[PDB]
Amino acid sequence: MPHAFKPGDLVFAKMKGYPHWPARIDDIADGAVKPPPNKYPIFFFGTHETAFLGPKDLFPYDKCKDKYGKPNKRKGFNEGLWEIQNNPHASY
Repeated sequence: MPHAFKPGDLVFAKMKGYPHWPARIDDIADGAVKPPPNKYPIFFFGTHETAFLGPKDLFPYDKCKDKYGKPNKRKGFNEGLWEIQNNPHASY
């Protein structure tokens, strides 16, 4: 049975106007800005940007990669596909 999301979990994250995007739950470094309540820091592969999202916009990467893990014309998406598959926990 599923657990709550935790840092390091791999997802597709959905933002308005963007396709479901390869991303990870980030950790929060000591002394760094914390997310709002019930939000997670979402690191988007490829663009390397961070947004604060709730679980309603987070889809498990392994379950959904057949549906969402296809190349996309949007800037950074295909680099992001490489990152989530080949080095998803690296320092970016």
